[PDB]
Amino acid sequence: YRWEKRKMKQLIKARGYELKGDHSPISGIRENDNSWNDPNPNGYNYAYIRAILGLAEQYEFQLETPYQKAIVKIKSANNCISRYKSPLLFKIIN
RNA sequence: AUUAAGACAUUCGUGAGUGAUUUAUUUCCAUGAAGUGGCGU
Repeated sequence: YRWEKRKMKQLIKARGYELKGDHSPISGIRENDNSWNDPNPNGYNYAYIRAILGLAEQYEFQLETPYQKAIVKIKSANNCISRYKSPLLFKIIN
């Protein structure tokens, strides 16, 4: 799986919107795979990876063109999942 | 003219006197002002 952030950036670049960044979106794990296009045979497998560690409402992408930014809104695609508490609990004792 | 004639079962008289619709009863039980970060790789 590749996180939805990768395809969010790719879709926005597919339109006449250019995003701020010196490095291309990261693909895979290797040290330098900053690529904009999927490998070759077919597109990567994508999923909403960041949901399992806490559901958000908006994704802000902050276009390079100043004083304007792109907002991606997350909705449950049928009103079933409105929130999700993070499943990790941090504890501080002594 | 005949064991007959006359004669209101009537007068007076408060359904009234005493009496608390009162006693007992928790508008209470359950419920996180919470959830999430995003981009600048």
